Amino acid sequence: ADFPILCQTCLGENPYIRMTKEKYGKECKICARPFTVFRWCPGVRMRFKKTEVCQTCSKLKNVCQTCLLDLEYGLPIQVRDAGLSFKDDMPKSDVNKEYYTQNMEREISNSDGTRPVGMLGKATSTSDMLLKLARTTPYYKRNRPHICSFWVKGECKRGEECPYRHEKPTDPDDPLADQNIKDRYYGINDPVADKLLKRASTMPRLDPPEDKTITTLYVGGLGDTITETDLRNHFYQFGEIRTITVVQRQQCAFIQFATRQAAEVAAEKSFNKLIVNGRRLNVKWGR
Amino acid sequence: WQPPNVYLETSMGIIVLELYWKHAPKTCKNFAELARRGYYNGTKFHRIIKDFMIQGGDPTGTGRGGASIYGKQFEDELHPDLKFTGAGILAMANAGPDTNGSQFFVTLAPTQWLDGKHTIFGRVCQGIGMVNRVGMVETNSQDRPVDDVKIIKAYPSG
Amino acid sequence: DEEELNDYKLRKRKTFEDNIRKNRTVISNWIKYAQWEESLKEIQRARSIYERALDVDYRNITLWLKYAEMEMKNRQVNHARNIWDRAITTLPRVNQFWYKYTYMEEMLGNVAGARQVFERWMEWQPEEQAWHSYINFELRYKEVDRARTIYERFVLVHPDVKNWIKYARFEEKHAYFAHARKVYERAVEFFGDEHMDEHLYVAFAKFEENQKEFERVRVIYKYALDRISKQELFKNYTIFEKKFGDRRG
Amino acid sequence: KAKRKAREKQLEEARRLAALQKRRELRAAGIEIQKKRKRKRGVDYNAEIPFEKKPALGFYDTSEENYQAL
Amino acid sequence: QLSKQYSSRDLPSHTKIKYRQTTQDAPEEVRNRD
Amino acid sequence: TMPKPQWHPPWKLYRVISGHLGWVRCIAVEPGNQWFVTGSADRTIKIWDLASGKLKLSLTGHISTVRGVIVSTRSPYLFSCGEDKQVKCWDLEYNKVIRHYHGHLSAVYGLDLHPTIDVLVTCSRDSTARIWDVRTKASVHTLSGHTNAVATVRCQAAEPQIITGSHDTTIRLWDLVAGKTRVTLTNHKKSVRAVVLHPRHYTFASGSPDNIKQWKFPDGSFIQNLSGHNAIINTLTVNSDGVLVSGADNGTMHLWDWRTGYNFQRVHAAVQPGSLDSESGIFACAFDQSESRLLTAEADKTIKVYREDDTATEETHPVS
Amino acid sequence: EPPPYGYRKGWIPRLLEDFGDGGAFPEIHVAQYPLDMGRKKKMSNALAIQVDSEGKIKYDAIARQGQSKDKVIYSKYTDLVPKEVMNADDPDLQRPDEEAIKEITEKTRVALEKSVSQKVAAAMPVRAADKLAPAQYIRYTPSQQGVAFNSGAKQRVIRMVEMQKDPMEPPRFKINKKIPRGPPSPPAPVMHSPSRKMTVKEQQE
Amino acid sequence: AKTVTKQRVESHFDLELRAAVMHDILDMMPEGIKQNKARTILQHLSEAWRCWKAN
Repeated sequence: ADFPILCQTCLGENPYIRMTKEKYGKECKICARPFTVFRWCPGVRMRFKKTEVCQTCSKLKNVCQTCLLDLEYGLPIQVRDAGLSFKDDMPKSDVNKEYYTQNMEREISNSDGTRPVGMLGKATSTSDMLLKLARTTPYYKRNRPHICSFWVKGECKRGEECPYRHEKPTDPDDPLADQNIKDRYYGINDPVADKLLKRASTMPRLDPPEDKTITTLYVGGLGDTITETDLRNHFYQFGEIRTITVVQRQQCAFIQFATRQAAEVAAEKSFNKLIVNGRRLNVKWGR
Repeated sequence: WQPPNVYLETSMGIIVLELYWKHAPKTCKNFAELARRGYYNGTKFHRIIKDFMIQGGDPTGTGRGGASIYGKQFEDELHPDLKFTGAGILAMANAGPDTNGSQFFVTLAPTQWLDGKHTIFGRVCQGIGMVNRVGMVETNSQDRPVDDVKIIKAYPSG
Repeated sequence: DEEELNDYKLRKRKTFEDNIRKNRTVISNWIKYAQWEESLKEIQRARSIYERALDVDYRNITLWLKYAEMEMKNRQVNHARNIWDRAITTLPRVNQFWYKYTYMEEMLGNVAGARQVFERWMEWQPEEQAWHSYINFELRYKEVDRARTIYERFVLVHPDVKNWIKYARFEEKHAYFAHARKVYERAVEFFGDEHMDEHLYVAFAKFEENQKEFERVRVIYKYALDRISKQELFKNYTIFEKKFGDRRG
Repeated sequence: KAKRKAREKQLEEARRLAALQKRRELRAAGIEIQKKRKRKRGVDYNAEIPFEKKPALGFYDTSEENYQAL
Repeated sequence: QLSKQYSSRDLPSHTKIKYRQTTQDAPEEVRNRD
Repeated sequence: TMPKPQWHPPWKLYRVISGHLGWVRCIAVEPGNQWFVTGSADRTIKIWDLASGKLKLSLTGHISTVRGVIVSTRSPYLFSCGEDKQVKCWDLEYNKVIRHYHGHLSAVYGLDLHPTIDVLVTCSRDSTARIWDVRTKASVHTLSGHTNAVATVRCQAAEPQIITGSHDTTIRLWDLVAGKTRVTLTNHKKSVRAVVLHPRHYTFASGSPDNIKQWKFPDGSFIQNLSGHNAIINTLTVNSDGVLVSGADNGTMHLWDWRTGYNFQRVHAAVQPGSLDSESGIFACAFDQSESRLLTAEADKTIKVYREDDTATEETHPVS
Repeated sequence: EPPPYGYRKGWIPRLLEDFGDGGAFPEIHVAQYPLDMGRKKKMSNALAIQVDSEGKIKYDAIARQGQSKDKVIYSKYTDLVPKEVMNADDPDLQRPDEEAIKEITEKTRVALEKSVSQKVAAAMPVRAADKLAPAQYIRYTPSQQGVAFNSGAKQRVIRMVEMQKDPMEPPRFKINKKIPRGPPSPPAPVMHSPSRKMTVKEQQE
Repeated sequence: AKTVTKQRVESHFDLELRAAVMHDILDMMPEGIKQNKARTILQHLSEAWRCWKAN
């Protein structure tokens, strides 16, 4: 390798990062074979991390060789794949998996080291679903240590040097507790991923009306910095518009459309996020 | 002097573009006199954005070449109602306005964004299935495609 | 169908796998594995199967064949065409590949494609019967311009007098007699002095007998006999019989 | 040699039979006990296409193509 | 994946190549000869 | 057709050496032209004086048929190669084996030397070739990719440096340093057992029961066929003067012109007294370094030596 | 057909027919779809149907499928056809001159010997180990750019150190794993002469 | 890749004799197009040897 592949969270904060290398250090639980191991000092009194997957095992799905989440968005791989509608055929059984890994490394040897191989580019339409489920700031709780089992029973007699966060241990009844690393990599029943599914299912999106002839769309929360041509340029080449009523006595709008699916495109993509000159409009189908 | 449909019979197949001088007389004269000049022979498609745009027409083929009939560049001939709303929008693009040179772009789909930044000048009245074929092809990381595609014959309509 | 069936599948699969593990040469096991799969209708399985078998032996006409037969019986017609072109790319001098490609293309109707694949094919100048089926294909259509283009190309890649003859045959039947005259001229002036001989000329005299031009029949007959190598002896008796014919009729 | 192996060609099947008839009645009785697992290439068949090659595509429309079932 | 096993026969031995000298028959004299 | 071929004189049998006890399978000539060396299927390697044909010495190390021998231009070394899967390096100043290259998995069908560097190429029946470092007996590269016995291998200094013809009926030209196949020529229909390189013409020929073919370096482009010799072809060997000897396996050996492809002579020798007629067959041919004598190693345990005929002229032997 | 230039106002052509021989009306405020234009279509697996620089159907792509521009793949008849040469004095019939030859000798010797000596030191196995080389200083430009991560810097400069290998440490991993051999190469094309079927007589002979 | 020692000398001679046969004619002087009965020409070869040995 040249260096690891991991997100900013796993990657660190200080401008000068310190990581030690060992060639052929241990076994990628994916490629199953020896890899290089680079070990990075995450943060002040924060657990030193290490590279935990073959670089090819990484370029396969385009995820973090330490943080394990995708490198573009940073959600569970099950999620990110489905958010691209992506459907990978990676084999599972022992002999099948070894044959797959061998030919995979052969096929990746013909690469230039810039981007993951295969459908990872022909699924690069990062949907606003993924964009919105994407975390914003570095959830740097990751580099805090374990539960110092001594310090959970009382025993951690080393003073403050408990090797692990001497807090209350999580009740493993939580589905967010035991996610086998191999399953999390295979996209195999990640309960955290199902939580992201429930969250991105309950997260607000624009609603559909009943009758097809309701082609009037009310956009609530306009303000008096908007123009009718600006409401147009928001919803104009996204189809054809038939008319628009910019209600200044109520600070809203209403686009009567010329294509129903065009209306759907503009409005559903616009739900609360059509931010032209900074005003939170609400795209709905009018009365 | 407005060559109605200018033929660029490219290597993979023909193209012919009708430019509306009433909408874009200046770059229309540019493209007419330029195709008649034939200095385009050997232009490799300088950008391929699959299903969005096909762009070429540079004697350099890197993205930093190209000169016009007027010097290096001229201003835009901007339109009120002409848009890049669909494939075959033939508009010479700018890296900054009033700097339109030799490189030419040909759309592949609705591109209503570069409207107001590109004077949409006409359409490919020939070769549009071929344009879809071209916009399909595999390009490297730098939009100069892995296929070295150039025009066979550049000339006006009579 | 939960697990009795499923374990019957598991068994038969493990068997076929072990048989091809032992040999992985001779192909009957590869086929029978694959056709068992196709009968259970998992064409993704069967597809990978034929790719692997094709890897171990890419020179097997029966392998290519029944691969594409699966694809056609299941009308992934695009997939099938990819198969056929790959075949005719790697094993061109096999003919039945070209054939089945066309036939399937025909009942598909894309006769433009059929024409161009025949152009491909003829780039190899394959074979007389190949040309002839090309022409029967073209005359399943009106396309007599095509047909004479192909007789043009065929008789002129293959210097045969009887090829000349079949060209004029088609001219006579589809009723282009002036073209028949041109082709008799061309033929005899190409074949000519040395190794040109009786039978193109007897055909010429017969066509002009159809034209009932007896004096020029006489002159062409004896003039060709005399100008070119003459005769040999049994053929000369044939010349005597044909002479009685041409004189009487 | 030959004919012996013909004899166990059936009496083997009785074994999966007596395994089937017991176990289908066994596990349906209210006990889902498994014999046990260590099978290193056994499941390569019922689970995945064992060693897979994807059919290479050429010049045609293969995606929307798909097939009906049994 | 380079193993650490080893062999009695792969021990270093005969580590210089005897080059064909001037008098024996060097490629030079072969360049000349009739 | 073609220009008219040069007239070459004929060749006439003039010596027949008999001392081996099984098929004679390979033959080679010293650099300095004092002695040639034969390796036979009675497992011995004999060393004969080239003037008189007297046997100077016989070395016995192998366990089975010696299937190829060669002698180093740069070092006092003979390299032998056998069906016991072993490749040996005889040092000719003690007459002793000093080095042995282990690692093939079936008979080694042939072997060649690089003229500039000290490396070795060997081809075997496990359908691979190998590149050994002469001096540390280590396999630097395993040229794999054929799918049957790799009948023959030749190496040159120009590029590509390694040409192997096999029994799956294809030829491959290999990049040495990369160690992998550049070009794959599938023009022959039957197994390819002999290939040869012109000394001064960046060209090479490849023989099979179908017909010899001529090709052009470095991308292996067809040049011409050569036909007439319809028999299993065991050897091709090309002179400096455009003579091309093709010796076959049913005994017959034809002589051609390298350039125009015109077979001007056909020799059919007679088997040594007590042989069957189905024990006529030629396994090795070699031009001497004066390129005046032509030695052949035969399936009836003989070495037949042919010389150039000095009293013939274009009017004695018209050219067709 | 398409209304004239300056007289094209008022109508919006929605069926590709009103394009006549083709054309988009940029001043007409619609997405113009003359001859299949405008629509992003289903992502289907047919790879790029290329055409030669003379207008033909280059199946050299189907041959060289998934292969680099290094591979020579003879599948044209113009390779089957016998060239003619009559000059023992052409450029075609001339080898590289010994300057290139000595260059390629030196390059070959070098790369050869390095790979040799690594495989030879493999037969050392008691590595009289050399110590750990000087420390690595590498400048990393993340592709992730953003004010919040790396606490706001666009580069990180990183120290790599080589961790000691313990001498008395046995091998670590089970090397001897067997699997079948990987799928070969893109098969070559069989450039054979026309093959003849034998008479049944011959067959019985 | 084990050597040929003293106990595999006869076995090895026959591996290679009958390999050589199978290369030699039954696949390079055929024209028995079907499936060249090499498995039976090898049976002749072994009976020719038994008959030589028994005179």
